[PDB]
Amino acid sequence: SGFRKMAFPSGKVEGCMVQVTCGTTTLNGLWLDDVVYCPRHVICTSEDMLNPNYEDLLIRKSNHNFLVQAGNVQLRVIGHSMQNCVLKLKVDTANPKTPKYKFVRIQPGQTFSVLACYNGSPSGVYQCAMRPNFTIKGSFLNGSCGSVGFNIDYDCVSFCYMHHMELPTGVHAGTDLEGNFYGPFVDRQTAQAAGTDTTITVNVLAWLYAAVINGDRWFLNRFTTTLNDFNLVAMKYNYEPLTQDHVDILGPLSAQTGIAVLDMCASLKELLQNGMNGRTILGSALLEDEFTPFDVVRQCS
Amino acid sequence: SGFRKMAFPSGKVEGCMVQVTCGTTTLNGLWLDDVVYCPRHVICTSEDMLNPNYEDLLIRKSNHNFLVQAGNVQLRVIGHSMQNCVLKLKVDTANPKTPKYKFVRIQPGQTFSVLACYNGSPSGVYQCAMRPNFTIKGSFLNGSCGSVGFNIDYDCVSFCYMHHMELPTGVHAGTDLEGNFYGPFVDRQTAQAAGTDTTITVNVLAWLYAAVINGDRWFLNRFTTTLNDFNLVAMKYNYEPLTQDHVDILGPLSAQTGIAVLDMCASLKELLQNGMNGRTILGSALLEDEFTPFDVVRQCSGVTFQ
Ligand SMILES: CC(=O)CCn1nc(Br)c(Br)n1
Ligand SMILES: [Cl-]
Ligand code: NA
Repeated sequence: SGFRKMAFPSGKVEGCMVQVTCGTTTLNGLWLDDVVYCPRHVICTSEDMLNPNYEDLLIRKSNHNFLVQAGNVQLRVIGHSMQNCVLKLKVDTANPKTPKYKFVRIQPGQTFSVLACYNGSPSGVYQCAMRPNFTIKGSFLNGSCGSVGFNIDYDCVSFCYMHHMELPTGVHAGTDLEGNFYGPFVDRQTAQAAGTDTTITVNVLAWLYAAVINGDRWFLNRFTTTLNDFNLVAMKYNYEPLTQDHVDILGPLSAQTGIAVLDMCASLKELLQNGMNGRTILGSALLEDEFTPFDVVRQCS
Repeated sequence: SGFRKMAFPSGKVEGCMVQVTCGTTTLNGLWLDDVVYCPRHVICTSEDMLNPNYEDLLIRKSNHNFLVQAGNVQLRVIGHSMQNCVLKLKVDTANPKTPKYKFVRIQPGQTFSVLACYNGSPSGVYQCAMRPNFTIKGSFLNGSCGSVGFNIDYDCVSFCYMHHMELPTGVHAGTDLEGNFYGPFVDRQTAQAAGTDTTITVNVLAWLYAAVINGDRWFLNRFTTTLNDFNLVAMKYNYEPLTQDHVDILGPLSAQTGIAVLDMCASLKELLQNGMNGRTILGSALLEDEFTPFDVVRQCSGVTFQ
């Protein structure tokens, strides 16, 4: 029993973190096989921030302009290329600690673990979710660029996020490991702003199912709802639309608990209307939206 | 910017987790140098657990009754003995992945990372506090016994917790790595209950400082207070007493933010007496008490553990 925001064990990623230095700029790189991946803005100078021409900046660099340090050891860079917003440095050593891995681009609502790193050394691990507005609510200080987000399903590490920047509201933006940004953001210091964020409805419902599995029923009610009436209500609270995909995804949790998905939607509608009236659900006084249906089944059962 | 509940990187501990089987019971062990540590209740049938005589039960086991697997390699157990509530299995090979480590016993209010494991395989990591009532609010399913809690200082892993049991309220009880229980619990299937818990005041204050550092300031006010006045309020709200050592420990955060501790206590007093009035602090509608002052400084300073 219990229910915690749980990260994946970080060891397989720890063995891949390196330091990348270019000029006066140092950030983190991810070393897999004989390639080190890092944000391409490592090659920017203080004059390049607003409108960098990365192709022009990169053609001026030699392999030996990139200093890559793995623990106490310099790696030799023997080649470089840019893919979208990530730099791929070929090095003359395959990482002996390379796990089974893949690169996966995730959708809003998906969760993943973040290994926060500074100067190529891991600092901490925490759990995040891709918000509907394509930002993440992380904990990142200067020097954290190049820290990565990942899942570990069955000893295979799926890398899904690399950290590039902090937006003025204090939330964070980055790319997949093919260097494509999540959301409308760009690696320039021109004014950009996240969209208004919304609550991840399918995740709140999953977490309510978690509460029932762990023995709490106080928030249920005798009512049901149509899917369309639910969405009409929930969007007035800045909740994401719930789709038939989401209803299908919640099938397993509905079968385990005996509570139909649209009945749980009626409970959520009432909670939005009433608040919690001094009670808690799984130890929270707010509705939690950073647990996916998959997360709940893996942690509970 | 940002503030998250954050665990230490778990890699150094993952390389120490093994699977320990005795009879029909499989659980987790911690493999350090040439010894595997695990809960002594691994040797009990469900009959035994009602009223175990552990010395008696262990007499009948040979080394070969202890099946230990490190990944896909079996380890050869060559000796066995108990220390308090932990079983120590001497094996024929030192763990080549043994980190620099120490066994430490933590105080209530202190935090640590838990590496939750099943069948010797790490499955998740999360951050816990030792509660005033000596339980932890963990997340554990059957098979998680022997999972461990730890902190990292430099390159040194300080092991402080080994999981033994779940209490009826769904919270968790365990030992230090020398087998001494945290709290008034015994490793036996008998009636046991968590005592009434209290809130860790110094940690709430730490978290309010974290909030201010992150720009969440609506709860600040013009007032200050005294230790004696505040502690009367804390007692009334089932908060732990604030001592002078607590105030000293928060000294750095007081100097950095410009909010004296008793200045911040006046904020906390008003929050206790009046609630949050529909507002949140660092995204929470509850007052969070599982970040220590050290946690807040570290996360707001980027300390690392390569
Ligand atoms: C010093 C910083 O703020 C980080 C460097 N950086 N360059 C770009 Br272009 C971006 Br986005 N971030
Ligand atoms: Cl996805
Ligand atoms: Na004040």
